[PDB]
Amino acid sequence: RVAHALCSHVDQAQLLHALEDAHLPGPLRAGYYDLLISIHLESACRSRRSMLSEYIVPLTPETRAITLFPPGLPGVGVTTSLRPPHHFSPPCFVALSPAIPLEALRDKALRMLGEAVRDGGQH
Amino acid sequence: SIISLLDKHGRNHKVLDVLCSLCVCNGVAVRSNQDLITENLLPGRELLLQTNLINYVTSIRPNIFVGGKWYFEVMVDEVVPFLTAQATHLRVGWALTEGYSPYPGGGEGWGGNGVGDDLYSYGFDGLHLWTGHVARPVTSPGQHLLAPEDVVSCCLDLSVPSISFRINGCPVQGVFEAFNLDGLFFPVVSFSAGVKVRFLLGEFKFL
Amino acid sequence: PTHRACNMFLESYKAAWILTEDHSFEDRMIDDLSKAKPDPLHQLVLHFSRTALTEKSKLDEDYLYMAYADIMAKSCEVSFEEKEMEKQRLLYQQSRLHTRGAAEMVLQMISACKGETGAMVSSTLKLGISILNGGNAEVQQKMLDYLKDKKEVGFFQSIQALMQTCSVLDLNAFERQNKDDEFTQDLFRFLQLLCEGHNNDFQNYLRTQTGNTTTINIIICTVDYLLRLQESISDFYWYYSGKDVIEEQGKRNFSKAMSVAKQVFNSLTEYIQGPCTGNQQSLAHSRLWDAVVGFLHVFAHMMMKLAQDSSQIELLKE
Amino acid sequence: GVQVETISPGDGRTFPKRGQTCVVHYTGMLEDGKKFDSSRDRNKPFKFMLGKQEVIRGWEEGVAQMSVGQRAKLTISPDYAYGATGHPGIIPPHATLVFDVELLKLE
Amino acid sequence: GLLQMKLPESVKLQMCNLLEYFCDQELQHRVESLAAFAERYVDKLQANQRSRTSLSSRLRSLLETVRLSLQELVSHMVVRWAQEDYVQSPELVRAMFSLLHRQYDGLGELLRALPRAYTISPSSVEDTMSLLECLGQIRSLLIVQEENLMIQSIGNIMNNKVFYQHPNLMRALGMHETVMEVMVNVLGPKMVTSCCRFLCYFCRISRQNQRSMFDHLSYLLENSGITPLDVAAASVIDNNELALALQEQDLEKVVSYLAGCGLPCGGERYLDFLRFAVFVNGESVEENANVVVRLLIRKPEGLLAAIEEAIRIGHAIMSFYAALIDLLGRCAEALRIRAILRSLLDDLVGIISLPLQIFVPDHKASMVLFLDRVYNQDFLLHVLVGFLPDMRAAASLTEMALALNRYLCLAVLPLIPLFAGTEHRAIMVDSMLHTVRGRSLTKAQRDVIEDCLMARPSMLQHLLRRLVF
Repeated sequence: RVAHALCSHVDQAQLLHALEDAHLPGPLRAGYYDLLISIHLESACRSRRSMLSEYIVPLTPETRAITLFPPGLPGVGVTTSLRPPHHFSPPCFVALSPAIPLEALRDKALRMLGEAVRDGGQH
Repeated sequence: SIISLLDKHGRNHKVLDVLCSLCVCNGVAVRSNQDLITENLLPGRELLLQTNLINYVTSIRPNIFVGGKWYFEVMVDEVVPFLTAQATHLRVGWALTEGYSPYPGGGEGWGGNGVGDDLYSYGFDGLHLWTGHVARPVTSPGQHLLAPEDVVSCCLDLSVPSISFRINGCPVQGVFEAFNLDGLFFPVVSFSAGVKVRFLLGEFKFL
Repeated sequence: PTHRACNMFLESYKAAWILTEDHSFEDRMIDDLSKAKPDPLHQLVLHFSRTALTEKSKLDEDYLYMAYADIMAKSCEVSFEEKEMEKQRLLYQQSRLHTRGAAEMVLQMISACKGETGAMVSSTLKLGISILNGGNAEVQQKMLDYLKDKKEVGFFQSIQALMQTCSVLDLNAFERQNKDDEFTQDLFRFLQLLCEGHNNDFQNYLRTQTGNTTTINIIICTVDYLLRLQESISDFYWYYSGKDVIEEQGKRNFSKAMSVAKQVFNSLTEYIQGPCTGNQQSLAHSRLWDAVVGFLHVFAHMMMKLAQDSSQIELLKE
Repeated sequence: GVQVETISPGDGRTFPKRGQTCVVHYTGMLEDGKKFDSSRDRNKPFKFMLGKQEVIRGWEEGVAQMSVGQRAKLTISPDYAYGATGHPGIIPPHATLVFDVELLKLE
Repeated sequence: GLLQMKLPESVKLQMCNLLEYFCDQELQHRVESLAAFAERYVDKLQANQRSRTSLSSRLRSLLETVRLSLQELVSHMVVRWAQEDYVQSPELVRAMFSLLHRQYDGLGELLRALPRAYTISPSSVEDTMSLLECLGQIRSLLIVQEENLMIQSIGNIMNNKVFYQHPNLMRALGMHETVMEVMVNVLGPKMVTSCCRFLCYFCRISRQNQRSMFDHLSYLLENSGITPLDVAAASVIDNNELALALQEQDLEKVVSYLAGCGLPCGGERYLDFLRFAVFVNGESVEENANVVVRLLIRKPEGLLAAIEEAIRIGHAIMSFYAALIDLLGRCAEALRIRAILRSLLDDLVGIISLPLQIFVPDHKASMVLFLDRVYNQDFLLHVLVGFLPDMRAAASLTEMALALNRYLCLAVLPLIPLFAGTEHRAIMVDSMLHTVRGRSLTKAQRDVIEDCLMARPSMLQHLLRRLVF
């Protein structure tokens, strides 16, 4: 409920624009990012650490035939285990867990990665 | 009392380190006091520095500064009001070279045109004006905003600054009066976004 | 039962049939930490040492550390010359850590253990065993130097309160158990390892702790442990002697207590084994002779009680 | 009390009615004129049933004034909004709200 | 490439963390393939199960495969980090070698990983997942309005049917330890009590959990100095096997709590625990009971006056002296000290107080059991006076009417001159008329046939004359 307040007050999109430029000074950026996590991502993840740690699994049909080995790769989308979905209602200032863009955002950050790598390797 | 201390001391970063220290314990936190920090801060706006964003603003002028009565025409070829988060800028008004030096990179409370005491301006809903970027809401005779239609037009009497904007042949009521004639006056048309405007001058319409 | 059972399959699979052989990896891992001024393994070592130096009053279980202590734990004329080459292969396995100054840190953690009886402490002690075995005096002297340069005080206290407590088979426990002492064994074997190679300077320093303003005689206390364990032995006699035959689990467990106690006696043997005349003075002031009597007693009768059966002598041997 | 004012006139006919899920863009600013919200910030339109009392009372009154395609500036009184309580962490107590609403479609 | 590229350290941290996600996923997928291997294996097992070992060799073919450039470049690059630097930032390094260890023994890492892994039925998944989310709520509360959300969790978890359906999961979750940590944290607030009754009911369901919390109970008792005690007894009573295992120190702390209380209800609760601490499912064990009995007298150091002043009417200290009798009653070389109970007949005439008695049921329920465990047919004729409350039996047709069904047990208990016996036997024939809960009344019929076995006989044949009516 506090975080929503901040969404009122710092604006996700503003930070999304803050993802881009190098011209943005270092630490301040670090704040905008950490806050971007903080305002949103942090809780889902907070729980998720433990949840993913739990390693509990069901007996859905995939799970009984998930298999594994080549005669090796990690980030497969099968797996499942369990782990609850994180809910996020958007901060709608009208009468918990604030929303953020999903795939858009990963695309952004991944774009930042590529931007990080293509010049970071050149150093 | 601590936030109030910060307000007593203006911009001291230390106090803030104090605050974040208040927020959180060894790992746990008192959520309530923090929410009090926010209600005492975030609604209060003014103590902590705060931020947002605009879109780039760009004024346009005819080459000639004025120092008799003059008249000019500004057809609105295009408006794209809501592209990007900002409502599109497109203020129009008179100005002079000392109290208005529009540098796009910020200055003044969130904009560029209409901000100067030396500048005089018009636009948007309810027509009216902006001086000091103050939105005095003098209602139009009827009405409309700025869309790719109106032949907005302006006049200024010599000596007396009896500016009054006109919405496509409909004057926007009584407007400006009594101002310094410190340096030559000139016409202005600020804009934002994907926008076009035509001058029926050299082609007159409404005089 | 279907899925109810499946968990039972998990846990069944977990058991010994999957507690696999592949444990050669550690050593090549240890070399991998020491390929390459300072070495990466050494960086690990100074890491943990840093982990140790900090105050926590109690201590972090830090699974990571016990784990690496386990990793480093992995280091083990036919009866002589082959024993020699193996002995020196072990000396390399021990020296390899010895370069790290590991002992320091281990001793440090152990000093930090204070009144703890944590599992990680076992990992440490076992690590100490991993390094000190074979009577590595050099390790003992560099340790000792760290014991005098730092004059830690609390290390010996750490051993002392532990030793003051540790664990004992007692009696009632069994009585209830019808229907860790091993740690002690291991601990005092560790202590024996402090003294092997007969460094009497170190043994006396354990006797009197001269660098520190404080003074402690550890060995007095281990004697005392021997006392109490002996008294366990004794009550084990005064119970079991009336029943002649002993069951099974009490037998093997009590036997394991005899491994412990034996180890204690051994540790003492190392304590005195050199020409330490002053330690012998300490034992002149020691209550040790009763400590001998009672074993003499309980064994003087119990060995006869175990002589009743040949099934019983696999214990009597002990 | 409430003083909502129209900005861009719409069809001028189909005002929101009972039960309709209004689809609108907007932004929220204070009497100060400082922003505290914007539908454009999320880019996504905001949708609300009318008469559901899910909104501040002034939004319930003023938006009903709006026509389809219309833009409108809302000068809702605090008494019709979060009011004396204020909005915890957001809107200070006794603050008139100022909105730049733009209805897209009644639903 | 990126990882291969040198950068300064502080990135190294994040990067290795990014990698930890990978290794973690590998461990996950591994658990999972293990589970598919399970479900694939169980089939032929059930075949041989209904057929009522040689096949096992085939699984060997897939068993070794389970063990394991990817992990290698990770280890190596870690080494490169550690090589060219003398890095500091212990935290960084800690992660480093954490990862590295995660690389070098994924076998054992798998092993420590297993316990928390657990299969679940596909039908039940929904409720489980929600429970996980609520559990994640409580874990959100791990770090702390205070007084309500937690209770929301509590109620929400009680609502779940999974809590019965998969006890092993609930043990696996370790959540008990969590919530208990919350409790401690509070104890360093009203909501606490329902939460505690939660953890209690949680403990109730199974021995493979009752063990677990049993391990916590001293720690719980340090806390019980301030009702956690309920949780303790719930953790002890059902299983004798660890009831044997209980420390003396639990108990010394329990009696330690019995100190300035007598200047009470907390004291009668301390008694209630130790009442539950021994008697267990069957006969109280000679083990625990002896160690209890050694210390019982030590902390107290005309009590019948306190008893009867109480019967006549505050209501706290009276039920301390009333519970204490049952406490001494349920407990029992042992023939040496078991006689000392009777010295410290310590009650004796207090038995006869039970006759005066007719709040109330605690008093009969304590003293009758005190009497049956330590104590002469004529002396029974002296006892003939529980018959008072048999006179009170018809009054039901109040704090009394419903009380008869537990008095239905208390009448049956003392199976272990003459015309007076015709009379109290005729009270029992009135209980036969009550027969003319209800299976406990059949046990009262057993008390009747036992009254025939027990035993001038002819006056019993007169009570059997009214009974012939």
